[PDB]
Amino acid sequence: PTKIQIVFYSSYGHIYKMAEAIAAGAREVGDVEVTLLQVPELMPEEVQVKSGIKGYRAAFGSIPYATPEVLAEADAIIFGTPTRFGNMCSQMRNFLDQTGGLWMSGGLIGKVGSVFTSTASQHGGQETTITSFHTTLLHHGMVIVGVPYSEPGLTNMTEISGGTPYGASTLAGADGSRQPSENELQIARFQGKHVATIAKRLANNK
Amino acid sequence: PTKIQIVFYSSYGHIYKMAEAIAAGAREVGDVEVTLLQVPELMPEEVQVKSGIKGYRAAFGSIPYATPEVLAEADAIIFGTPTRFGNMCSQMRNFLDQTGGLWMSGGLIGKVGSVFTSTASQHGGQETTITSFHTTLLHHGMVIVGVPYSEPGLTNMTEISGGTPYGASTLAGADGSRQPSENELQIARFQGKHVATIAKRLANNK
Amino acid sequence: PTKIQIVFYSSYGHIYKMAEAIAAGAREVGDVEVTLLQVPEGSIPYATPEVLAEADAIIFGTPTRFGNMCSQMRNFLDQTGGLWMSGGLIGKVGSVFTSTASQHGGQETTITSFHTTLLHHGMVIVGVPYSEPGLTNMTEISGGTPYGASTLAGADGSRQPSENELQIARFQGKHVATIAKRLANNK
Amino acid sequence: PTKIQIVFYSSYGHIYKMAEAIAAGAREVGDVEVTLLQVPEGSIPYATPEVLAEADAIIFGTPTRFGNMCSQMRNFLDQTGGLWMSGGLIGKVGSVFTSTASQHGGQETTITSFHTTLLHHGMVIVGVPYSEPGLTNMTEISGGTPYGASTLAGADGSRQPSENELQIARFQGKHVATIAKRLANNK
Repeated sequence: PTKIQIVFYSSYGHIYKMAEAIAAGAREVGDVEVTLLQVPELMPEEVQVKSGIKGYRAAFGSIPYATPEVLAEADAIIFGTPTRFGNMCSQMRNFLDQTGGLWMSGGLIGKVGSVFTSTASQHGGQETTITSFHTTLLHHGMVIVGVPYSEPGLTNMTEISGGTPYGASTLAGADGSRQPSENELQIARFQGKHVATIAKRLANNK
Repeated sequence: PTKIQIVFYSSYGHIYKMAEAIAAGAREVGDVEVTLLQVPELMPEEVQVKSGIKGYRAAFGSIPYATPEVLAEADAIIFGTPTRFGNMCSQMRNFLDQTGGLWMSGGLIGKVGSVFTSTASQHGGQETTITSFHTTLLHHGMVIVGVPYSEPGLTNMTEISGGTPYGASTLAGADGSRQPSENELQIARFQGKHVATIAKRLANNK
Repeated sequence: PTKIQIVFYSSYGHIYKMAEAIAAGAREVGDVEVTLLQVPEGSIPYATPEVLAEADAIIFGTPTRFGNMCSQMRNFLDQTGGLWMSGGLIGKVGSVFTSTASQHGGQETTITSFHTTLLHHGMVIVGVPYSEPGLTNMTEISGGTPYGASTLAGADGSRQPSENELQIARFQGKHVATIAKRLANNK
Repeated sequence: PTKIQIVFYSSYGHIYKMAEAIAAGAREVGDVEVTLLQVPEGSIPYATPEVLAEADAIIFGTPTRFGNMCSQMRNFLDQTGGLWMSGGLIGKVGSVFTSTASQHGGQETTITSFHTTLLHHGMVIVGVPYSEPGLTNMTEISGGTPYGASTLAGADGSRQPSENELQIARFQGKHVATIAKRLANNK
C-alpha cells in the first residue's frame, strides 16, 4: 500500500486540525496508509506553561513523534508548519537540520513532498513559508506537489480564506483565535487526496 | 527635492488605481516630486480590441511612458505589476530586460526599490510576485523597502484584502471585476509615504 | 511511450546546448519521445500553448534576466491562460534549467521563481537530486543546482558549457523522463 | 556614529571568517561602531533579541541548511516577537551572508528566504551591488552573490574562504555601513 506521512509542528492546534483534514483527504484514495507524526518541541517547559501552549499541544499529545529516519519509510511526506516571519518554524527547521544522514543516503529521492501552513495575517507568509520549504525538499531530491486550481476553493472570493496553489493554508488571526474554516479544510482534504493520488501512481511503479 | 517614480503596467486599471494611491501617500512627505510612468504594451492591437483592454488602458492613456534610462533620474522607484502565475507580467519583464546599459553603468545602485501587485485570487502570487520582483531589483543594487507592520491594514482580519509586508497589493477577482478596496488603497498610500520617507533620508545625504 | 517536450529560449546557444544534453539524457531511458521547441522572439519548431497539452513532461530552458526567466519565456507563458483554466497541465511533470553570466547571479532564483508558475499550472516539480555527483563538484567552476541544471556563460557569453554542466543536464533529462514515464504508465 | 551589529552562527569557522571580513569592511567607513554577536546553540558575546534594538544595521550570517537559515538562527529570530510587535527593527538596515557545501545548493535561496523575515520586521534590505568586481569573477570557484556575500565550505568543510570571497564580504560591510550611516545621520 502507498504510505503517506503527515509531519507537522503545532503550537495552538491550527496546524493539527489541518493535518487531520489532509489525512482524511488522503484516505479517500484507497490502498493507502496514512500516518500523522509530530515534531519535537523546543520551547522551555516554563515558557510552555506560561504561554498556555503546553495546554494546547496536549490536545494532540498522543500523536507519535516523527524522527528523521522514519521519513525514509514513506512514499509521500506532507509537512505542516505555522509561519515564523515567512519561514518554517524553528521546531521544524531543527528537525529537518537533522536529516543529514537521510540526505547522503538519498533516502527521500523521488519521494513526493508537499507542504501546508498557517499564519496570523492574510499575506504574511501564506506563500513564502511554503516556497522556502520547497527549497529544502528539493535539496532532498523530492518531487514537489502543490494544490492545483481544479480545487474551486483556491479562487474563493467571498470569504477570507487560506489555501494557495503552493499548498493548503489557514489563518489564525493576530491572537491565534480564529479556527480553520470549512473552505480551508476542504482545500487541505483535496491536497491530501491529490498528493496521495500522485504518490500512489509513482509507488505502484517502482 | 526627492524624486519618486512610480512605474507600472496595467491591463484593467487595478494597478493604475493602486499607483495613484501610492503617489498620494508619497506626496505627503514634502520636498518630493512624484511621477507616474507606464510601461509599453506588448499585446497585439487586435487581441487588445477584442479583449476590451484597449478600452481599459485608455482610462490612463495620458500617463507618459517609462523608459529604461529615465529610471536613473529617480531617488526611489516603486514598480507596479499584475501577477502572471506568480511572476511579474511579460510587459514589465521586457521593460526590465531592457535595462542592461543601466545595469553596467550602475545607474540604480543605492536607489530605493519597492513593489506592488494585483492578483485574481487571495493567495495566487500575492507574495511570490513581489519577492521574485525583489530579485531583479537586487541585481540592480537597489535597497529594498516593503510595508512595515506599523501599518494596521496588514493585520486586517475582517475583510478580504490584499497588502503584504513585502509590498501593497489588491485583489481583482477571477474576471477582474473587483475594484481595490479602501483598506488596500490605504496600505498603498502608506507604502508611498514610507518609501518616500526612506528615499528622502538617503537622498538628502548624497 | 512517454512524451517529453523541451521548451526553451536561447541567445548565445548555451541554453540550446544544455537542451541537447537534457534530450540525450531523456532519450537514454527507452520508449521516450523527446521534442525540442523554441519560444518566439532556428530549424527548431516554435512552441505554442496548445501543443504543451500533448506532453507528459515539459522541461523549460531560459537564460536569466536579473534572476527571473527572460521576457520571451514570460510572454509565452502569459499566453497559457486557456491551458490554465482548462486544467491542461495539471499533474504533468515540470522541470527547469538556466544559464547566467555570473556564478551566483540568479543560478538558483531564476529556477525557483519559474517553479512558482509551474505550480500555478498544477504541475509536479522535479529538480536534480544530489545522487548526481556533479552537483558537489568543488574542483572546477560549474553550474548545476539541486533545483535544476544550469550553465555559466561569462560576462561576454564566451564561456562554453563544461562537461560537468552537460552531464548534470543529461542526468536531469534522464531523471525527469524516468519520473514522467512511471506516471505515464500508471494513468 | 552608526551602530552595526553582525549577528551570526558558525560551525566550522567559515561564517566567522566572513563576519571578520564584513566587520573590517564596515570599520573602513569612519565613525562606525561594529559589534559581533553569536547566536546560541566563543569569546564573542551571545546575541539577544533586545540588544538588536540598539543597532542602526544588522548583518546576519548563517551557514545554509538545505537552502534555509540554520535552526539556531531560526530559533533566535523566533524569539523576536516582542521586537516585532513594538516595531523595534522598522527602518533599520538588514543584510545577510551565508556559506554552503556546494556551488549552487542554497547560495542564493538561503539569503532570499532570510530576506522574507527581515521584511516582516520592516527592515530595509541591502545586498551586494555589481560595482563590486568579485561578483563577476569567472576564473576561480567563488561565492558572493548580488543578494549578499557567501563562501564555499566544501563537502567536508575543509575549503578555506578565498580572497575573492572575503573581499566581496568586505565590500558588503562597507556598503551596508555607508547606507546605514546616511540613514542614521538623517533621522
